Amino acid sequence: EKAVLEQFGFPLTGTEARCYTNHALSYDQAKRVPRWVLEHISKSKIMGDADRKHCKFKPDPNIPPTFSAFNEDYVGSGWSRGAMAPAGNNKFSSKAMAETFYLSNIVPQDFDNNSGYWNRIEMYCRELTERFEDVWVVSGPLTLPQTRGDGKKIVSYQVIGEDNVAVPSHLYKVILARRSSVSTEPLALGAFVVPNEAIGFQPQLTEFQVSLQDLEKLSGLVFFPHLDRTSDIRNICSVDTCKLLDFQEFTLYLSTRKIEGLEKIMENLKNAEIEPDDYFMSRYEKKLEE
Amino acid sequence: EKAVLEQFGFPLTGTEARCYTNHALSYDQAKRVPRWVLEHISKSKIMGDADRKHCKFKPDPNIPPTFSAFNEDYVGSGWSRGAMAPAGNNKFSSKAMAETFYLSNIVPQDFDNNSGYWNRIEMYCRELTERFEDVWVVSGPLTLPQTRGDGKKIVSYQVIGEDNVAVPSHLYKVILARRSSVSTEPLALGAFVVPNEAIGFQPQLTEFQVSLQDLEKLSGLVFFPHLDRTSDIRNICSVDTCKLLDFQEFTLYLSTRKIEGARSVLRLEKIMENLKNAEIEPDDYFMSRYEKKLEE
DNA sequence: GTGACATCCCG
DNA sequence: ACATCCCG
Ligand SMILES: [Mg+2]
Ligand SMILES: [Mg+2]
Repeated sequence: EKAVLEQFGFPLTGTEARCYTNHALSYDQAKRVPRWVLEHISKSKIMGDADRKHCKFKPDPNIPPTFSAFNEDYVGSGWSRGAMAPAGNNKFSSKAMAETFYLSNIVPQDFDNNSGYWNRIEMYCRELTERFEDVWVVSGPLTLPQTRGDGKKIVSYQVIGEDNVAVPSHLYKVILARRSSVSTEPLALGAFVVPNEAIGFQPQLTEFQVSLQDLEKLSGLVFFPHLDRTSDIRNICSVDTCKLLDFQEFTLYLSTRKIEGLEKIMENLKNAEIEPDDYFMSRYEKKLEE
Repeated sequence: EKAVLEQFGFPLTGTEARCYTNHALSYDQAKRVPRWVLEHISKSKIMGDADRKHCKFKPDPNIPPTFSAFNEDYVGSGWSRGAMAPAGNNKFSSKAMAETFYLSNIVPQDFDNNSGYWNRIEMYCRELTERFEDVWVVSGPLTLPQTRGDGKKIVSYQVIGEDNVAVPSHLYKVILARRSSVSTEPLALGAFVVPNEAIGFQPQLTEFQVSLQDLEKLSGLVFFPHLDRTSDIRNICSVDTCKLLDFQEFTLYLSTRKIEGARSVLRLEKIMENLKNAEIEPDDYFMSRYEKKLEE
């Protein structure tokens, strides 16, 4: 019965997973963006001598150029290029970091968001490695509806470039953290949904928190399926802080990262009512005397 | 490496092929609709004892109810439950028809478009069976962008129901036909995208025709991968008519049908009043079903 | 909640 | 566009 139906094959969705040195993903050929991107983080992965300024954005060679995004779509569009698996999670491997610049990892993102609030969540994930031995993170874009005047719910999103790359309304991140491979403690988990726009330091990460069941219904995905849900799972914002770097800390940490790449860093640093920490002063003198 | 990544598995998109008796589809768990639906038509298949009335729409059992559409999402939505694998194409099997009524084969479709223009395409699909041995149809939904005045391109589609089933702006349909298992005539292929609006009889099917490559880029799909593009493939609107039923033929057909259904003299007496009020010439075939029903 | 089975309407 | 420079 089916040999006749399947004579000329079935339409190909391009849905199959694609693993890389340190991240996997499913690609949406219609939207020219990922559907989901999964990564693993540890204290050792965020340490290394891999440099982001050395990488470059470019289409995933493993993606058929037909349904591939291109830098020509992003540049000048008013939207930035936001990796769903940060380069900063692949300090250990310059290769893994390079694969996170394949445009199959990137979506159109608000500049202030990509560098601001969203960035600070990526930071909060790498922080979880100081308290957890293993941290799994799934990220992806979303195009959610908006009820308006007539009460009709309308999904409305922009598409940029000659290839009409979908610009998402919100971004999501599902953080799964395990204390250790030998601990009896339950797993920490929390879903979050951020709007693709500038967000200040006033809103807390907990405000953008959603339930996993809801994020699955909206994204149409089932996250971490092997994970037993009747088993004991805990809220990551209850076990942990769900605390992002406030303006002071956040501005302090950036300066810590800039000195490695001089006299202007300190000048703008103090102007913003910041007291250079000893951890920053130490790194300052070392780089100052080099 | 992967061992560490996959430790709890990857997220499930639910896009794996789902084969049924006489059709296959890839479901969209987010949009609550199929991405593509692949059916096969033949002379024998459009002929059988299968009757629509016996069937009803219902959520597809194979789909997780979390990502399933429901009749409650459609009823009162202002939209109809339009099937992508038609029931009229599965009249030979009592089960293959019933499976088309799974909401995984359905999209929210304009009432007029579904029983009007879209219908004539599905009729013309079943009409290709006369001129062709085998026919392969791949129909599905679309949410195409629209350019504003300032230059932004925007995808703006509607969502309905508690479960938020997406309402496509357009529907597409790829036709692929073979003359006979015996013959050798190169295959006939055509691709068409139809707005989800009410369409008159004024437009003809060649107007809504787009390239397969174009349809593939817009949909994000590659249709019939095995089919060699280098091979001799024929524009089905050159080897065949690509002719739908005009108003007269179409109005004649429905009138012919509504007779047996009608259960009074007024209705039957009005059916013909519509043809002569619409300037249609009743044919002898209809004069029989009319005069026979008149006796009764 | 849906299988079957009646009833009715429209394009 | 491509090299050199600057944003959050
Ligand atoms: Mg980024
Ligand atoms: Mg229909």
